[PDB]
Amino acid sequence: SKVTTVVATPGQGPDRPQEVSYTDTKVIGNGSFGVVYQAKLCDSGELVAIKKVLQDKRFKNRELQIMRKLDHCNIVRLRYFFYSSGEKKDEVYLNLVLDYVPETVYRVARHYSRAKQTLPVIYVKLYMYQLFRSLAYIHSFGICHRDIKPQNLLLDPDTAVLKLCDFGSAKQLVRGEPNVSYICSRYYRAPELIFGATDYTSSIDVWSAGCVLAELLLGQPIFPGDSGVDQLVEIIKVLGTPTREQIREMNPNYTEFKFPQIKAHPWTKVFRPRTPPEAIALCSRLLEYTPTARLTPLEACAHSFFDELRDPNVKLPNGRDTPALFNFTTQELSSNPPLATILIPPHARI
Amino acid sequence: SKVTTVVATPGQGPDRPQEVSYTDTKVIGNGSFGVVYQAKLCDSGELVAIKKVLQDKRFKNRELQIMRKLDHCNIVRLRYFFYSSGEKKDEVYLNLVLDYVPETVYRVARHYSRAKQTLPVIYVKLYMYQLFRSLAYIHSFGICHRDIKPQNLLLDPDTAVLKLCDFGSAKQLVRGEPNVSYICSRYYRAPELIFGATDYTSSIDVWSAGCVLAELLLGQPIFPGDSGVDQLVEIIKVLGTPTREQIREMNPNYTEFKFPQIKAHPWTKVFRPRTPPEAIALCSRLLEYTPTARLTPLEACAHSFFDELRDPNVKLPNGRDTPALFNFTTQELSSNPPLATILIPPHARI
Ligand SMILES: COCCCNC(=O)c1nc(-c2ccc(S(=O)(=O)N3CCN(C)CC3)cc2)cnc1N
Ligand SMILES: COCCCNC(=O)c1nc(-c2ccc(S(=O)(=O)N3CCN(C)CC3)cc2)cnc1N
Repeated sequence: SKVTTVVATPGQGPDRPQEVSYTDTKVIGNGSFGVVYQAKLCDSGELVAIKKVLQDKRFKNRELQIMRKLDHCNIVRLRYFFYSSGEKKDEVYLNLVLDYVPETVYRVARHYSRAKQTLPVIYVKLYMYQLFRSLAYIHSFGICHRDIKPQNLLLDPDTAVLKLCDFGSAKQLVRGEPNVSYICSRYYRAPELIFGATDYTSSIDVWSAGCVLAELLLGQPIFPGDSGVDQLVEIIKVLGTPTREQIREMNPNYTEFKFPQIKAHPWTKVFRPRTPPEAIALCSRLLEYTPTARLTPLEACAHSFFDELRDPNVKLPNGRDTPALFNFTTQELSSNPPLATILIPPHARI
Repeated sequence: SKVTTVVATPGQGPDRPQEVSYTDTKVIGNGSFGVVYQAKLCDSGELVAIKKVLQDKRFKNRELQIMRKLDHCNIVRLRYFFYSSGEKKDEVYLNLVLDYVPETVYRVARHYSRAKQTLPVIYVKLYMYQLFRSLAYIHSFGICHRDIKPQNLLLDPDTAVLKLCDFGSAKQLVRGEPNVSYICSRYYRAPELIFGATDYTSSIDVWSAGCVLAELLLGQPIFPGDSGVDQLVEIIKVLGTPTREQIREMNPNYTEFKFPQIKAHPWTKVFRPRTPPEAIALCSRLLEYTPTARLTPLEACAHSFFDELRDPNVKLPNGRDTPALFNFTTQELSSNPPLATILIPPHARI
């Protein structure tokens, strides 16, 4: 087959380029970003994904700058990066060589939906916990993903490992600095975003994660609608009408606009009867109008819902051991170091 | 089988309630604020749609107040309205008895898309002209639809009559007064809305109409995306990067955030080679960054693209005559009375 050799800089460590050779190049994605390819490294045989984006000469790429700073088991690793000329002549392309993760939460949730089944609760705990770990990590550097949704949550079906991807919308949120409100995908957008707030915090990712949890429990999105107004009606139907105080906490320019007075629906009636109460309690605490009232990713990791993961006897349906879940760093725990008493169970240290 | 008799007030004219009897009640829609039913009038056999929404004593219904003021051949008519109940007591329901129009532009566009075909250009002219006439009409009263999309454009396949529906998002836009930016459905939202502008005009409906025209020509939406950012990238890919002046016209709180410098793409390369040049020129003039640079609905009606409709020999593929197209009122022409020289062809008014 066709072998491509490049002089690629490693993602982490010293800026010491290396000759990287790859083959079996197939397109696996095409979006607003650019093209995502799958390729096989000639040396190891290891599979990788290559994200190709057109680079302006104007400034450095924000996604690369973010990717270069990250190293977490629940985040797709930037292995290398290199420049090329691909489709258009006289223009540069930045190529991000990333870890290849075979499946998405989106496709898996879709399989179960189609078969009129729900994803077993063990997987809901494994996938959600791992998402909150990745969130605790990026948030500790002040970085907000801004596009949390099932399509951006990659899975290894054999190892039950989840890895966060797509750092195209990611930004370091600095207090007092304004940010675009038009980020985030329909169904997963926090009410502050729907209200066009430019002063939002990293708690927008928490709302999105909460929407993902409720969807895995229901078998469909919790807040659907093709307009902000329809989405808001669906939110109000569950959470009840937001107070004048709750509106101020999201966007204070929408306080004088009247809303339909709907009663605060009991969260227990939202989900099927078999739904564990700790799962319902977790949604309740993540899907809050007041951005500050939402659990943090690290607090979410420590929630009762994830206790089965901390059991020393927990195993995968395939018999294998659970992936890494307790290897927390000082950085990862920085928001609340005492939480490590809950997070790291006695059997963990080895 | 079941016959329902009500004392309904007629939509237009004197407040003279009448006994209205209807049967064969089936649900035809379930949306944001309630249910849409189809029913047969016992005393004509004529089909109607009944929109059932929960009413608050706090305020009069905005949709009802808008509906009562309207009478146009290209707008679904409010025949009657009455009050009743449907849920667990104390709750009052407003019922809007409307004209029943059998098909939607959405379903029809979908048929052609599935058959790998495009809707014949004669229908693109007939449907788009009629939409602009309905827009010229509502806009003449200062009323903005705010949710223009294929699902809200009803059709009679035999008569080629298009009728605008859904006045749930409709509002009278008063200059200086702020309005919610979270109205309008994904794909059809004007860039000012994506940028969270609360100072938008009725030209948002023109952008939406332009998106509908381009979609009927392409066989798919012109600006897709699940996020505002993705939609904006698709807009920039066609229109080129908006200038700081153009950004100011939309939302002057986003003039500081820098955009990807993409060249102004030629509109001719957007559509298939067969596409009429006047259709391309029309999209170009409707899909403009600067809200004031967009054609008005009445100016759009008078565009070269619609000339075939003004031909005295024009007929339907089924042999029938074209529906009413030239019966303009003083109200309808009020924005620019001289346009009637183009709009009313010599053969009309002989
Ligand atoms: C997925 O979202 C794209 C955003 C950036 N992509 C990634 O970070 C990334 N994506 C993938 C990835 C791309 C496509 C899929 S998929 O749609 O499930 N898919 C299964 C395998 N097929 C052969 C191709 C089709 C599954 C994973 C793999 N490694 C990555 N490193
Ligand atoms: C659909 O628009 C939503 C806004 C409220 N609806 C209306 O005002 C309204 N809708 C309809 C209408 C509703 C649904 C359809 S449909 O989905 O194409 N449909 C075709 C006939 N089927 C038997 C049922 C299914 C076709 C027309 C008719 N008259 C109306 N007056």
